Amino acid sequence: SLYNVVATL
Amino acid sequence: IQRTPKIQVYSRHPAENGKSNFLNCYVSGFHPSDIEVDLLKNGERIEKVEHSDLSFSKDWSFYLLYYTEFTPTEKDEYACRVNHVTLSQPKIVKWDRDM
Amino acid sequence: GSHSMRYFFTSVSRPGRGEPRFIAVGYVDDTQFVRFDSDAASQRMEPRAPWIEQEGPEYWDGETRKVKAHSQTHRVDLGTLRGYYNQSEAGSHTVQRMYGCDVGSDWRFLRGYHQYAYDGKDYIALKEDLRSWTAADMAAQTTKHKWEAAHVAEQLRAYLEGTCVEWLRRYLENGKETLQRTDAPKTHMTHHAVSDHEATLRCWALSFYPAEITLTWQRDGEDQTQDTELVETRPAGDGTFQKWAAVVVPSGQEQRYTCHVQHEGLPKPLTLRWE
Repeated sequence: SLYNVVATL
Repeated sequence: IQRTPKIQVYSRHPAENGKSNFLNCYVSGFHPSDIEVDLLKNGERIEKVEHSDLSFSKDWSFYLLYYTEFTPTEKDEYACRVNHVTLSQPKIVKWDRDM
Repeated sequence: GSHSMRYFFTSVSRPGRGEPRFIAVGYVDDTQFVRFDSDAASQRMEPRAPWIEQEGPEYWDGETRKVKAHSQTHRVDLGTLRGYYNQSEAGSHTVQRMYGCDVGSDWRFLRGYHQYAYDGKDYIALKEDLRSWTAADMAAQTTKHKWEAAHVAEQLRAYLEGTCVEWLRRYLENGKETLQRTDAPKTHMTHHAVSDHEATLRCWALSFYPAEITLTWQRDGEDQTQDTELVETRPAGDGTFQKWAAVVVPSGQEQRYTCHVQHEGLPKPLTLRWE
């Protein structure tokens, strides 16, 4: 299962 | 950065004339991911070729497996043709039953 | 008996027209189980292993939603990095991301990972303590400062030590018939005369799983690397792997050479010698 939140660089 | 592809051409199972098998072309260690890979039968490109989903190794270089169903003979010749930004011209690797 | 779950993401910008090509794949140890390809017709996360097909609709809808949010983050990233590196808008560039967790032999969390690359080189990575970041250059340093202020590490740590491990264990159970089975390499040796006085012995290891393996040649009981050649481990295409190592020897002296095979699937390493 994939992570829920993705922060931008 | 750019990295040139390593290439291996081989069959999934021990080669034996007349018996159905799978011809593989494994390309790895390259970057960027765009690459052109063709499996050849007596100099001509084979149409029913598939490939694995793009993945990469610890050092970020890419790898892909191209493959097709085939039945080897004593005459027919097989090879893998690869072209990449790092190559001046397409690279041809002939299939060797013993490798 | 350790295991891992890993997700790999690749986004390539296409300046001539449209959005980046995005490809995501998920793996449990050396087994791919899901994928997403922005060029595919489904526009959904798709199964690549029988045992994941057990998951219901809510699973697939959720993974699809999340993987699409991942692709948009990468799309934005490609733009951000282009600026940081002050690069032209006409060239194609690549962002890669990989993350996941490992469980030890005790089946408990062992370690987590979360790293990023731009044009095939390390950009920023979460350190093993899962609290600090390794930034490779000054572009990555700005990202690092932003992630520290937003406390991104804390968020990832929670996932890697919890959710990640919980699902890895769930998958390991659901696909235990294959995922918890080791396939010992099937081995044999071939002989090829290269001249009137020399021959090549090739030691084969076929159909094994997992991929990790070691093939070594010894001559009269001692390791030999000269006159040898070992190919990189390669996928057979049916989920297993192959590898071979060869040595050139004086014809008639084949008996002095032995091939040694170490693999998780072998209670004791195997030793092969020419007939």
